[PDB]
Amino acid sequence: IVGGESALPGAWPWQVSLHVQNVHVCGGSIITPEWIVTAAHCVEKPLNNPWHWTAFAGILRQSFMFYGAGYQVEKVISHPNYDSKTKNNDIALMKLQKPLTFNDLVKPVCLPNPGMMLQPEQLCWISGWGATEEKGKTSEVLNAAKVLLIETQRCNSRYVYDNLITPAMICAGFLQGNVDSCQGDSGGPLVTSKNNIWWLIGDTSWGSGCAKAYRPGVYGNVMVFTDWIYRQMRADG
Amino acid sequence: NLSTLLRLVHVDSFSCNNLDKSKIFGSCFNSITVDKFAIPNRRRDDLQLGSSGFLQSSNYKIDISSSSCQLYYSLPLVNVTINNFNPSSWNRRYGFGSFNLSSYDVVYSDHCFSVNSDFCPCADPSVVNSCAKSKPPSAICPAGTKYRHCDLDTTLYVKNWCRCSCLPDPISTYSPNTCPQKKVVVGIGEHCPGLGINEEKCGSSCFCSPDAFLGWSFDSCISNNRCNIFSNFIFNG
Amino acid sequence: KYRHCDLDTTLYVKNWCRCSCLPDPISTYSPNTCPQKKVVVGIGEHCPG
Repeated sequence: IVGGESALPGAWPWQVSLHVQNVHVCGGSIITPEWIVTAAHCVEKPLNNPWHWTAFAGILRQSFMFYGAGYQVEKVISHPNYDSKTKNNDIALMKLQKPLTFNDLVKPVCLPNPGMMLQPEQLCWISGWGATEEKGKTSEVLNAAKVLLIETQRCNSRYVYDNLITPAMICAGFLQGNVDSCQGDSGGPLVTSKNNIWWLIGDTSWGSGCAKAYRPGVYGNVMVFTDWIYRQMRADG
Repeated sequence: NLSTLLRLVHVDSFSCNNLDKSKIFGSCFNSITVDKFAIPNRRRDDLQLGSSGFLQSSNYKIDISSSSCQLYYSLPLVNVTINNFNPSSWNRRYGFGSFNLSSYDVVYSDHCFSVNSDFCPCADPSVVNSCAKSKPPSAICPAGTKYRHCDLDTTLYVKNWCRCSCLPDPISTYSPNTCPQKKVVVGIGEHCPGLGINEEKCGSSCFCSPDAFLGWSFDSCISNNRCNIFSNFIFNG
Repeated sequence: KYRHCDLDTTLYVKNWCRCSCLPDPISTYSPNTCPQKKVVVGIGEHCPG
């Protein structure tokens, strides 16, 4: 997050960080208290054995324990039609073995229903634990930023990406720069304000640096993959 | 003698602002500055007392807080010529000639830009060699001005991808902060520093293409076999 | 008597109609075109307007 500010302890209970080897790697959001939605590029073959993974939720500053007080990931399900070259279909699910009952500052986010009628220049918020300016370290405190959504036609310009954005992904951010996520902000809650309820419609997959001109942020469109998530949840139970 | 001046000239309209018209008879002044120029037929309505037009923003601005008189008059088309000279210095520095247009045509600017002394529409050819996609032409810029700002960056698999500034054009760019050419509005008694130059058609010595100059238009000035000319008279003291 | 002004054209035209000693009565362009003139107040009288 570049150009943002520290996120105050308000009500944003949809950010769970997945830690392996006692170090922060990536984060994501939750929709139901039985699964965790995250990226798929961090679950590659060298990142197998999901038993050695923990989940931290409702934790702003990442210092409250040491190899304990976490949720063990039971099973990880990745998208079958995943390509490592173009980085398409970057959506993965991780099921926890704990019930994770609802408490203070614990509330999931509902999935976007088909037919949201989203505006072209829609305002959204981004958050995550990444660098500060460029090639930095993991942020100790939780920060957030405000971005705008851009159309896919303008994002596919020859001077921006030269038609390298799949229809399953969208573009968001500012063309002038200074507002972008750096390395480490995998996933991240991308919600919007509509009907007094937030809707998760974004999922960070890749990007070309941060705070750079002509390099917007690329997010995953979970609306097309909603039926896949429903099928996986139906087949799991 | 104002009466003789109005009689010997084919006066079409004569008014004034912050000053009366016939009060000049018998009155004494310190100095009188006269600014005369032709009137385009299409943008004739942009000469009123207060208008957000392109003429008052890039060609000539009329002050409202000063006692100034306006005179729209006509001149026969016999034995008359129009001098189309560009008062820009940095434009002609890189090999700008003339518009080469027909007779009885005047040129008016719609977008005026301003640049600093350290500016060169030219890239260092040593860096452009390691470029494969969107490779702009380069040449040797004279000393005292930095070369074009271009950076080599990889998105997913493109190693030789060079992105420069001022894209696509300085008139409508995606990041005006990264391009040194900035929009400027002319003031009282100040000309336009220069017009927009397309850096993609520039570049031996850095010689930009004559068709790459944008930010101007041409229009005839023939009305009832006569040309209309506006004149502003400002009396100091 | 009504205010005497002169016009140029009519019937949906430019109609550059001109009036007398308008707008400023003090700093006017022609003081001999309208009856309102400046007169110095005498001895024992007030200003009539």
